Amino acid sequence: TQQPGCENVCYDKSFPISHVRFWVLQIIFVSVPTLLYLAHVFYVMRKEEK
Amino acid sequence: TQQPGCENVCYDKSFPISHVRFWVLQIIFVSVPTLLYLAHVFYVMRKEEK
Repeated sequence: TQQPGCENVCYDKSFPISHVRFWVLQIIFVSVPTLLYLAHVFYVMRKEEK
Repeated sequence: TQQPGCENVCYDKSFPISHVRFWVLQIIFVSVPTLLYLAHVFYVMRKEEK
């Protein structure tokens, strides 16, 4: 279209969220429980040590 | 504006009627009564002749 301002609004309507950023959000959310468990068991071991 | 289709619609809103065409309409409308009178008196003279 020759309408200025149509590209990105159509792009934005096409792509609410970019796939790479969405997958980054997915992997970071999946990784969080593992990091929580690792830190928690590490603190448990340190407290058990004393 | 970068909006395509804005020129002529703004031009059209600006110029409902072009001045040259409007004056042509004015002068032709003014001239019509004179031509009517000339033809009418000419026909009157021709009928009077016979």
